[PDB]
Order: sequence, then structure tokens, then C-alpha cells
Amino acid sequence: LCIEKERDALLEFKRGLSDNFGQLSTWGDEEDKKECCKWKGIECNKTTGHVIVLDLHNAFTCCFAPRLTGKLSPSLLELEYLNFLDLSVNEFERSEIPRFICSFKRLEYLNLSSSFFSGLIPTQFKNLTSLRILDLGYNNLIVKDLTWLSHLSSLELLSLGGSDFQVKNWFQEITKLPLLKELDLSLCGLSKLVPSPAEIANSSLISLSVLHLCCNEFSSSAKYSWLFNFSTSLTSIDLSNNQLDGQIDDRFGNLMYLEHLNLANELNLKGGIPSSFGNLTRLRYLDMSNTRTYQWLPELFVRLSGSRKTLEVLGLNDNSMFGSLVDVTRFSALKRLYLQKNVLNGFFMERFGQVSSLEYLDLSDNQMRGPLPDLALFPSLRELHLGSNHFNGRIPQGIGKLSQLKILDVSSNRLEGLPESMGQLSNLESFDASYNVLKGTITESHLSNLSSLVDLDLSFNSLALKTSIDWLPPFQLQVINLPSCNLGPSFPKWLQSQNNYTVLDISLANISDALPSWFSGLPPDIKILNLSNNQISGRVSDLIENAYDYMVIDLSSNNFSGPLPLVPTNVQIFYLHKNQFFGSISSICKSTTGATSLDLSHNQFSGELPDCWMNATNLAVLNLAYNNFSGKLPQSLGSLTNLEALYMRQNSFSGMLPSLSQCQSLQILDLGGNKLTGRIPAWIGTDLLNLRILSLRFNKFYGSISPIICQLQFLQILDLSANGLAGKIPQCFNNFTLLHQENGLGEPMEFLVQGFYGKYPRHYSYLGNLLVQWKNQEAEYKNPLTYLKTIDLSSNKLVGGIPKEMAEMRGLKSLNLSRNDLNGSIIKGIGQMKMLESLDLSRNQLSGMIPKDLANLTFIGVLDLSNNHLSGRIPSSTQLQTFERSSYSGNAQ
Ligand SMILES: *[C@@H]1O[C@H](CO)[C@@H](O[C@@H]2O[C@H](CO)[C@@H](O[C@@H]3O[C@H](CO[C@H]4O[C@H](CO[C@H]5O[C@H](CO)[C@@H](O)[C@H](O)[C@@H]5O[C@H]5O[C@H](CO)[C@@H](O)[C@H](O)[C@@H]5O)[C@@H](O)[C@H](O[C@H]5O[C@H](CO)[C@@H](O)[C@H](O)[C@@H]5O)[C@@H]4O)[C@@H](O)[C@H](O[C@H]4O[C@H](CO)[C@@H](O)[C@H](O)[C@@H]4O)[C@@H]3O)[C@H](O)[C@H]2NC(C)=O)[C@H](O)[C@H]1NC(C)=O
Ligand SMILES: *[C@@H]1O[C@H](CO)[C@@H](O[C@@H]2O[C@H](CO)[C@@H](O[C@@H]3O[C@H](CO[C@H]4O[C@H](CO)[C@@H](O)[C@H](O)[C@@H]4O)[C@@H](O)[C@H](O[C@H]4O[C@H](CO)[C@@H](O)[C@H](O)[C@@H]4O)[C@@H]3O)[C@H](O)[C@H]2NC(C)=O)[C@H](O)[C@H]1NC(C)=O
Ligand SMILES: *[C@@H]1O[C@H](CO)[C@@H](O[C@@H]2O[C@H](CO)[C@@H](O[C@@H]3O[C@H](CO)[C@@H](O)[C@H](O)[C@@H]3O)[C@H](O)[C@H]2NC(C)=O)[C@H](O)[C@H]1NC(C)=O
Ligand SMILES: *[C@@H]1O[C@H](CO)[C@@H](O[C@@H]2O[C@H](CO)[C@@H](O)[C@H](O)[C@H]2NC(C)=O)[C@H](O)[C@H]1NC(C)=O
Ligand SMILES: *[C@@H]1O[C@H](CO)[C@@H](O[C@@H]2O[C@H](CO)[C@@H](O)[C@H](O)[C@H]2NC(C)=O)[C@H](O)[C@H]1NC(C)=O
Ligand SMILES: *[C@@H]1O[C@H](CO)[C@@H](O)[C@H](O)[C@H]1NC(C)=O
Ligand SMILES: *[C@@H]1O[C@H](CO)[C@@H](O)[C@H](O)[C@H]1NC(C)=O
Ligand SMILES: *[C@@H]1O[C@H](CO)[C@@H](O)[C@H](O)[C@H]1NC(C)=O
Ligand SMILES: *[C@@H]1O[C@H](CO)[C@@H](O)[C@H](O)[C@H]1NC(C)=O
Ligand SMILES: *[C@@H]1O[C@H](CO)[C@@H](O)[C@H](O)[C@H]1NC(C)=O
Ligand SMILES: *[C@@H]1O[C@H](CO)[C@@H](O)[C@H](O)[C@H]1NC(C)=O
Ligand SMILES: *[C@@H]1O[C@H](CO)[C@@H](O)[C@H](O)[C@H]1NC(C)=O
Ligand SMILES: *[C@@H]1O[C@H](CO)[C@@H](O)[C@H](O)[C@H]1NC(C)=O
Ligand SMILES: *[C@@H]1O[C@H](CO)[C@@H](O)[C@H](O)[C@H]1NC(C)=O
Ligand SMILES: *[C@@H]1O[C@H](CO)[C@@H](O)[C@H](O)[C@H]1NC(C)=O
Ligand SMILES: *[C@@H]1O[C@H](CO)[C@@H](O)[C@H](O)[C@H]1NC(C)=O
Repeated sequence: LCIEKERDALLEFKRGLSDNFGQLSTWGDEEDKKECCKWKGIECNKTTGHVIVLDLHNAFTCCFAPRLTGKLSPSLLELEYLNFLDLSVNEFERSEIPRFICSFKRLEYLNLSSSFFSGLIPTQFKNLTSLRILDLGYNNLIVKDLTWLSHLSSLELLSLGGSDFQVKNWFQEITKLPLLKELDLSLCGLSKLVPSPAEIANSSLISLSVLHLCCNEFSSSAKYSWLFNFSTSLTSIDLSNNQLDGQIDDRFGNLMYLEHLNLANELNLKGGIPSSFGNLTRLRYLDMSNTRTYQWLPELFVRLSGSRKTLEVLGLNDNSMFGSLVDVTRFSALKRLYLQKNVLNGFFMERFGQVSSLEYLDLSDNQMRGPLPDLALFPSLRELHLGSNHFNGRIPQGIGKLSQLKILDVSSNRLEGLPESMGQLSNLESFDASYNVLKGTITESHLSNLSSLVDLDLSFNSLALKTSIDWLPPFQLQVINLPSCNLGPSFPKWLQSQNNYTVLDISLANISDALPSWFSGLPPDIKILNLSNNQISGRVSDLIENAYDYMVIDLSSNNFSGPLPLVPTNVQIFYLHKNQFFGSISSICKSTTGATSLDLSHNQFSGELPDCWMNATNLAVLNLAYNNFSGKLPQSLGSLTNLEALYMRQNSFSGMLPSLSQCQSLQILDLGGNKLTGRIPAWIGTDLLNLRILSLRFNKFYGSISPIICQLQFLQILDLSANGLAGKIPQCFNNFTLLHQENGLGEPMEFLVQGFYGKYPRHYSYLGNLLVQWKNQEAEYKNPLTYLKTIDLSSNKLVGGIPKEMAEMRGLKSLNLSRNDLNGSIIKGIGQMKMLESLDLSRNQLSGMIPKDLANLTFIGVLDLSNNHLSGRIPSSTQLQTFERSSYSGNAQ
């Protein structure tokens, strides 16, 4: 039975507020909304409709809060009877607290916290003599006096947090509150306001049970000593983020009735809990996270033995702790245990036989040893984390008795098997056992009733999953990571029932079956598809479909055939090498693509490269090697601003290559074995400042090697063998940096792709190394030896002599100047070379006598000086005599 005056007042209050988030929507002048009892946020007395509770609060959803923004109209005074006013996280006019709140005459609850109220506290709050709970904390209020607090003699809770606290004699004022029981002075300085012993003596008797004293820069035991003389009645004590240093006070023991001790995020709590804590017998929550305890765990548990039957949640994570966890079932009341990221180095043994009550256990990111305990003694575990440890032995058969586990992570251990009871789990939403040993075979019996599995990760184990035919899986799992798992000679037939997965990883399996017809279309939202290193055959033309969340498509090392699959818009890495594709790739830039890496090597494609690459903006690696293309290179190859590596070796192109002047940030450019023609590009030296690998072998070039090529100053590989070049060898090889510092190494040649792909979040991070890719590619050419620092100018019409500047070169590991026409004597000063492992100067018109310094070379592996007009008396050295007669043949010495 609402009073029309109160309803009009409420409407007037609403008029001044801009409720832009749907709150206060039930309010209004409409006829169907007349009765104010169902009006949201409003409660009324049944005998008479006077408003009692007005709680327009909100909450943080993750931050973000659906805050109101208006102005407190003074019409609320018409309510005349309310005893509850909650404005908890709203942001009204960022001004002083309204001065009419003092004239309510019946309030028993005021929560103006977590707003942006500013200014001082009005002095009229002395009229609020009937309050019981006051919460003005975490505002922008500035307090300098507390004389009003004396009149408010009926409070049981006071929270003035977040204030610019400057009241020096706060203890005297607070102690004048006989009925006070909870005090929140968080983030209020209070380290510069320490009551003297005279002030403490000149104080009344108050039994404060709960204290919130966090975010105060105490940093010492003497600053907070006063709380220890409310010892007769204390229940909860929060002292987090005070930068405390030294041993925790021994007086925290013998502090009976304590049920909570938040000591999170201190500086150095050296030594951990003292011997005085064997007297507690009532502890229920002890958080000592991020405090650097360095305590022995059995000692910690024997010091907590008093509260064995009462302790519920225990912290002790992110701090140094050593020992072994033994006899945890004797607590019989512990519910949550977080011993992660410690320096534990012991076993995990029960030995006691009684049942536990753990619901959340996390022993991850530390060291453990020995087998897992009999897990049937934890029939209430909800989230078991045991990863990043050293756990051996088979997973116990009792794992099927949990019957309530949701997340199981046993990765990075040394587990040797997986039991058959795992199937009877019916709420396991995420199973992760990657990077274990896990030998054996998995039958459908291991997955019979896994009805709620949405994440299965048996990554990189010597495992074998072989499900019998006519098995209908009971789960529609989102993430399928099964690399290096034998999934049967045929294509796994349990994927037919799956039509919602977003990440699929069937790589490194053993599949030698043609692609099934039912594997037509992937689920619309797919992010990772890695079918690499298998023997799958068929056409993948009608499987891509151009989704919107594609990130990885790796179909490398298979027996695929047919036309090129479509390249989606949002893909970042597109790998297709080691396949049997054929046709034309003209459909590769028809749409805007954002691929960082594009691999089409070791295939049998054909046709001219389309003039399409103007649409490619983010290509960093383009590898079209060993593919038998033809025609002129596209003029759009210069539009790739962010191009790093370009592989086009062994493809039989033609014509003068186009300018890639805009292609700065280019590091690898190999075009060997094709039919490219023309003079050496002038733009190689001018632009391309970050070039390190340049290979142009077995092409139809000509002309002089222009000296500008010396300006690269990062070149470690220069391949110009069998190209028909002529003239004189450049006299500027010192200009190269990495071949002048002996053991110097260049900056890493890396590219990175990152993403998140799980409801239970997981990080996908691929780091491709260009130099590793070059090493892998070069294994196809030279079986004997390859080197990462090589200068090659063999088999050309070069004339003149070797300039006397390679003697100063230090880190060069290979040198091949053969089948040229070189006149004169070999470099006098060759002994200055240190890390030479190969040297060839065969088939040349060399004249002179081999210098004695050749004797003091050290690590030369292969040497050839055949077919030269040289002198005799080969130097008597250590490894020189180890070479055969072939290396010095064909000479008239
Ligand atoms: C005046 O008004 C203001 C309004 O602004 C009032 O202030 C509000 O008061 C209410 C109380 O009614 C508060 O709600 C309560 O919040 C608490 C705290 O929840 C938060 O912490 C939880 C625990 O976090 C630890 O543990 C987790 C792992 O479990 C870890 O990830 C955390 O990082 C943290 O870890 C730390 O501690 C570990 C163990 O000690 C250590 O190992 C570790 O190293 C760390 O040191 C957390 O679970 C919780 O998360 C919730 O929210 C997220 C996101 O929304 C969601 O995903 C989760 O699932 C959770 O839902 C919070 O981060 C909470 O414990 C209370 O729970 C009660 O209510 C629920 C209701 O269902 C019951 O089920 C519970 O059993 C329990 O009874 C309650 O929700 C509110 O937070 C607070 N808000 C503000 C802004 O102040 C004020 O009280 C009013 N004044 C007066 C006088 O009343
Ligand atoms: C599609 O799927 C295939 C198959 O799964 C992927 O190819 C494999 O990718 C993984 C992940 O990158 C590779 O595993 C890694 O190999 C690195 C190199 O291995 C050599 O060096 C190590 C150390 O010297 C030797 O022991 C080893 O025998 C090799 O000689 C390792 O260094 C990596 O180990 C590091 O990471 C793991 C996991 O974080 C840690 O546990 C380790 O302690 C260490 O820190 C790792 O093992 C694997 O080599 C690849 N195999 C093949 C055949 O390519 C494709 O990458 C995937 N496609 C895409 C796009 O992701
Ligand atoms: C420096 O580069 C030249 C080429 O630029 C390398 O010459 C190659 O050397 C191999 C090994 O001797 C030759 O193979 C030979 O093939 C014939 C058959 O034709 C066989 O009878 C020989 O026994 C030998 O296997 C290869 O033909 C030759 N390339 C040529 C002549 O074009 C040379 O090896 C490089 N030097 C170093 C140290 O690597
Ligand atoms: C735990 O509480 C007991 C008292 O219940 C403490 O014992 C006191 O101190 C010594 C024991 O070494 C004896 O004089 C008496 O047993 C007690 N003296 C009193 C009550 O005046 C015991 O010291 C406490 N534990 C710790 C570690 O201090
Ligand atoms: C680069 O991509 C753009 C957009 O994807 C292509 O331009 C569109 O091409 C389609 C297909 O022929 C036409 O239907 C649109 O009308 C085109 N729009 C515009 C604004 O041109 C473009 O053809 C691609 N580049 C090359 C060289 O083909
Ligand atoms: C409702 O009003 C009556 C008389 O005015 C009072 O006795 C009673 O306590 C009120 N109810 C509440 C919940 O305040
Ligand atoms: C507080 O109560 C006294 C008692 O009558 C009254 O005189 C005074 O005006 C009240 N304060 C305010 C701000 O109304
Ligand atoms: C309260 O305890 C402190 C801590 O030792 C002590 O110095 C002070 O004299 C005590 N005062 C009263 C009134 O109990
Ligand atoms: C000490 O206590 C007496 C007792 O009433 C009081 O009058 C006096 O003001 C107190 N001293 C201080 C500094 O408050
Ligand atoms: C577990 O699987 C068996 C085999 O069909 C079934 O009979 C049983 O009902 C399942 N348990 C459930 C659904 O709780
Ligand atoms: C796939 O799962 C998502 C949630 O993970 C759900 O919203 C969607 O409806 C599912 N798809 C189908 C076809 O049920
Ligand atoms: C599966 O293929 C790998 C490829 O390296 C091979 O080493 C392994 O022996 C194969 N296993 C079976 C069972 O065929
Ligand atoms: C797939 O290709 C490899 C080598 O490219 C070949 O050895 C294998 O026989 C091929 N598989 C089939 C089914 O033809
Ligand atoms: C020598 O090489 C450096 C390396 O960048 C270059 O800056 C310098 O101009 C070169 N000197 C010449 C080509 O005379
Ligand atoms: C050696 O060959 C070079 C070719 O330019 C040139 O110096 C000359 O023709 C020859 N003889 C001498 C002594 O250099
Ligand atoms: C190598 O030996 C020769 C001896 O003829 C010497 O002149 C030269 O300095 C040596 N090189 C070194 C020590 O690096």
C-alpha cells in the first residue's frame, strides 16, 4: 500500500538521474507501475507502505561497473521512515556528500562506499545517532577531524577506507564507541599515526572483533602493536600489502578466537609462522601468499595442529617453501589448498588412510618426486592441479572415484600410464596430460561417460588412441590437441560426431587413409587446423570455406592433391609444403589476406605468379621453392613492405626480376637454380640494408659484381655460383660486420604468432627462426657440410686476383672461388684466418708459391688447390699432411 507522496518523491529522485544501463526501468509514471513494493531496489513495510530499504547498488563484472550518473535531489527526505540507504558503486555528481542525509532520524545502514564522493564529511552527521553500519570507504573524501563520531554511539561497523586520513588522535575518538565491533581503516596512511602508550592507557574498553588494516605502509611490528591489546576478542585481521619485514609477531599466538589472517603480499616474512601458533585451535583461513616465508612444510603443519579440525582454506602460494607434503587427510576440514609456485622438493604421501575433504588443490609450478597417492581418498576434489612437477608412476586407478572433478592438469610430469577408470568421470570439463611419458593404448572404455569434456590435451606422449567402430562419443569437445598420438591407420571416425571444435591438432599421428567424404566442412568458428606430418590423401579444395577466425592452417607433409585451397582473410600462417598439389595459384590474392607466413614449397604447382601481391600487406615469409613455376616475376612483389624472407629456389622463373626497393626489413632472399636473367640488381646494395642471406646460384646473370653490394654490413651468406658473372672480385669485403668479429653473432632472425583459443584459456605461441629454416633447406643441397658464414663466387668468368683484404676477415667459415680465372698468388696473410673450415681455389690460373702461414691454420676440414701453376714444397703442418693426393693434384710444381 504505497503512499502517493513517497511515490512522487521517488519519481522526483529518478528525474534527476540518467539511468543509461536499464536500472530504474521498472520505475515510472505508467499506470501498470503504480505499486512501489515491486519497484526494483525498493522494499516497504507490510502494515504501512512507508519505504524502508532503498538499495540502488551495482557490482563489478569482469573493471567495469554499471554506474549511475545523476544528482541526489533533496526529495528523499519525504521518505521519513527509511532505515536503509545503499549507494554502493554508483558515480553521482563528483561533489561533497549531501548535507540532508543527516536528517533521516531513523537510518540504521548507510553504504556510500566505492563512489567518487569528494570533499569533507559534513559536520551535521552528528544527528545520525541511530546508525549501526556506516561505510564511506574507498571514496575521495578528505578527513581531518573526528569530533562528530563521538555522538554516533550506536555503531557496530565503521569503514573510512581510501581517505586522506590525518586525524592524529583517532584511537581516543574511536574508543568512545562502546558497541563497535568491526573497523576498516584500509588505505588511510595510519603508519604515520601511531598512538602513544599514554593514549592507549587513556582509552576506554572496546572489544573489536574484526579489523581491516590493509594498504597501510606499516613495515614494522611496533606500528601495529596496538591491535594486540584487543586480544580478548578478535576474529578476523586483514594486514595485506603493508610491506611488513621480519618475523611475524609472536603475540599472534595465544590470540584465541581468531578465525582469519590475511597476510598477503608483504615484503619479507622470513622464517614463517613461529612456535606460538600451536595454541590457536580456531583458525579457519590463513593466507600468506607472496611473503617469502622459507619454512619447512611438516613444521608448518605441526605448528598448525591446534586448528586441525577447523582450518578450511590455506594459502602459501607464490612464496618459497621446502619439504614434502605428508598426512594431509588428518585435517578433516581443509577445503582449499594453494601450494603453487614454491620450491618444494619432496614426496606426496598419505600413509594415514582416512578420507579428506579437499575441493581445490594446486601443487603446480614446483618440484615433487615419487608416485601420486591413492586419489580415492579425495572423493570431493573439484579442481586438481599437479602440473610442472616430477611425478612418476601410473595414475592411480582411484581417479574414477572422484566423480566430481572438473579440471585435471597433470602436464609436465613423468607419468607412465593412464588408467581405465578415467571414463567414469562425468563432469571432467578439461583433461590435460601433455608432455608426459604416457605409454600404452587408449580404448573407448577410457572415454565412455566423459559427457562434459570440452578440452582434451594428450599432447606429445607415446600414446595410442584406437576406438572401435560403431562408437558414438558422448561429448562435443571444443579443443582437440592430440599431437604425436597414434590415431589408427585409418582416419579417426569419431570426428563425425564432432561439429563444434575450434582447434584441431591431428599432427604427427599415423594416418594413411584417403580423406573421408564426410570430412567436407569444418565448424564455422575454427582457429587452428594442423594436419602436418601424416599420410592423408585427397583434395582439400572444398574444406577451407573462408571462415573469420582462422589463424593456423598447416597441411604440410601429406599426400594431398588437387587445386590450391582458398587462402582465408584472417589467416596468419599458411603451411602447405611437402605435398603433391598441382595447378595454378592465381587464386591466392583475389581477396585481402593477412598471412604472416605463406609456405607452398616442395609441391608441383604451375603457371605464372599472378600480379596480385598488392593485396598482401603482412607477408613476412613467402616460400615458393621447388614448385616448378614459370614466367616473369610479378611486379607486385615490391609491394610487400613487411617482407622478411623470400624463398623461390628451384622453380624455373624467367626475365629481369622486378624492383623490391620498398621491401625493406628484408633478411633472406634466395633465388637459386631458376632462369633469372639480366645484370645484378643495383637495388640490392642501395636498399635492403638488413640483408644477411643472398643466394642467386645457377641463374643466367652477367656483368660485373658492383661494389655497392658491400654496404650490406650484415651479410654472412653470399651465393653467386654458376651465374656467368665477370670482372674483378669486390675489394670491399671488410665492410661486412659479422665476418670481421671472430665469434660475433647477429641479432635473432625471428618472427612470432600469438593467440588465445580456449574457454579454459590457453596460449598458442609460434616462434619461427629464419636461420633454422635456412639450415633445414640447405640440407637438401650439400650432404657433406654446410656453414652459416659462407662466401661463394665459384664457376664464373671472374678475372684479376684475390684482393688482400680477406686476410683481415675473421669469422668466415667457408670460401669457394673455383672454376673462375684468377691470376696471381693466394692471399699472403691467409694465416690470420681463424675459424676456417673449408677453402677451395681449384681450376684457376694461380701462380706463385703457397705461403708458409698456411701451416698455422687450425681447423680447416676440406682443402683443394688443384689445377694451378703453383710452386712446390707443400708446407709441413699438422692437418696439411692429412689431406689426400687429390687436393694437390693437377699441378706442375
Ligand atoms: C557496502 O557496499 C559494498 C559494495 O561496493 C560492499 O562491498 C562488497 O561486499 C560484498 C560482500 O557482501 C563482496 O562480495 C564478496 O566478495 C568476496 C570476495 O570475492 C573475491 O575474492 C574471492 C577469493 O579470491 C581469492 O581466491 C581466488 C581463487 O579462489 C583467487 O583467484 C584470487 O586471486 C584470490 O586469491 C587470493 O587468496 C588465495 C587464498 O587465500 C591466495 O592463495 C592467493 O594467492 C590470493 O592471495 C574470489 O573467488 C571472488 O571471485 C568472484 O568473482 C569473480 C568475477 O566476478 C568470479 O569469476 C568468481 O567465480 C567469484 O564469483 C572475488 O574475486 C566473496 O568471497 C564473497 O562470496 C560470498 O558470497 C557468495 C555468493 O554466491 C557465496 O557463494 C560465498 O560462499 C560467500 O558467502 C562475496 O561475493 C564484494 O566483493 C564487495 N565489493 C566491493 C567493491 O567492495 C560492502 O561490503 C558494503 N558494506 C557492508 C558493511 O556491507
Ligand atoms: C603442427 O604440429 C607439428 C607436430 O606437433 C609441429 O611440429 C612440432 O612443433 C613442436 C613445437 O614447436 C616442436 O617441439 C619443439 O622442438 C624444439 C626443437 O627440438 C629440437 O631441439 C631439442 C632441444 O635441443 C631436442 O631435444 C629435439 O630432439 C630437437 O632436436 C624443442 O626445443 C622444444 O622443446 C622446448 O619446448 C617444450 C614445450 O614448450 C619444452 O617442454 C622443452 O623443455 C623445451 O623448452 C619442442 O620440443 C617439434 O620439434 C615439431 N616437430 C616437427 C616434426 O616439426 C608444428 O609446429 C605444428 N604447426 C604449427 C603451425 O604450430
Ligand atoms: C665449390 O663449388 C664447386 C661448384 O661451384 C664444387 O664443385 C663440385 O664438386 C663436386 C665434388 O667433386 C663435383 O661432383 C663430381 O661429379 C662427377 C660427375 O660429374 C664425379 O665423377 C666426381 O667424383 C664428383 O662427384 C661437382 O661436379 C662439382 N661441380 C661442378 C664441377 O660444377 C666444389 O665441390 C665446391 N668446393 C667445396 C669445397 O665444396
Ligand atoms: C600456549 O598456551 C599455554 C597456556 O595455555 C602456554 O603455557 C604458558 O607458559 C608456560 C609454558 O612454557 C607455563 O608457565 C604455563 O604452561 C603457561 N603459563 C601461564 C598460562 O601463565 C604456552 O607457552 C603457549 N604456547 C607457546 C608456544 O607459548
Ligand atoms: C585486390 O583485392 C580487391 C578486393 O578484394 C580486388 O578488387 C575487387 O575484386 C573483385 C573480384 O574481381 C570485384 O568483384 C570487385 O569489384 C573489386 N573491387 C575493387 C574496388 O576493385 C582486386 O581485384 C584485387 N587485386 C587484383 C590485382 O585482382
Ligand atoms: C512496520 O511498522 C510497524 C509499526 O509502525 C513496526 O512495528 C515494524 O517493526 C515495521 N516493520 C519493519 C520491518 O520495520
Ligand atoms: C539535530 O538535532 C537537533 C535536536 O533538535 C536539532 O536542533 C538540529 O537542528 C538537528 N540538526 C540538523 C542539521 O537538522
Ligand atoms: C594495552 O597493551 C599495550 C601493549 O603492551 C600496553 O603497552 C598498554 O599499556 C595496554 N593498555 C591498556 C589500557 O590495556
Ligand atoms: C586522559 O583521561 C582523562 C579522563 O577523563 C581525560 O579527562 C583527559 O582528557 C585524557 N587525556 C587526553 C590527552 O585526552
Ligand atoms: C556410464 O556408462 C554406462 C555404460 O553405458 C552406463 O550404463 C551408465 O549409466 C553411465 N553412468 C552414468 C550415465 O552416470
Ligand atoms: C558450439 O558451442 C558454443 C559455445 O561453446 C555454442 O554457443 C554453440 O551454439 C555451439 N554450436 C552448436 C551447433 O551447438
Ligand atoms: C608412425 O610414424 C612415425 C614417423 O616418424 C614412425 O616413426 C612410427 O614408427 C610410426 N608408427 C607406426 C605404429 O606405424
Ligand atoms: C605420400 O608421399 C610419400 C612421399 O612423398 C610417399 O612415400 C607415400 O607413399 C605417399 N603416400 C601414398 C598413399 O601414396
Ligand atoms: C664499409 O662498410 C660500411 C658498413 O655499413 C659502410 O657503411 C661503408 O660505407 C663502407 N665503406 C665503403 C664502401 O667504402
Ligand atoms: C694476371 O691477370 C690479371 C687479369 O686482369 C692481370 O693482372 C694481368 O693480365 C695478368 N698478369 C699480371 C702480372 O697481373
Ligand atoms: C701463425 O703462425 C705464423 C708463423 O709463420 C705466425 O707468423 C702467425 O702470427 C701465427 N698466427 C697466429 C698466432 O694467430
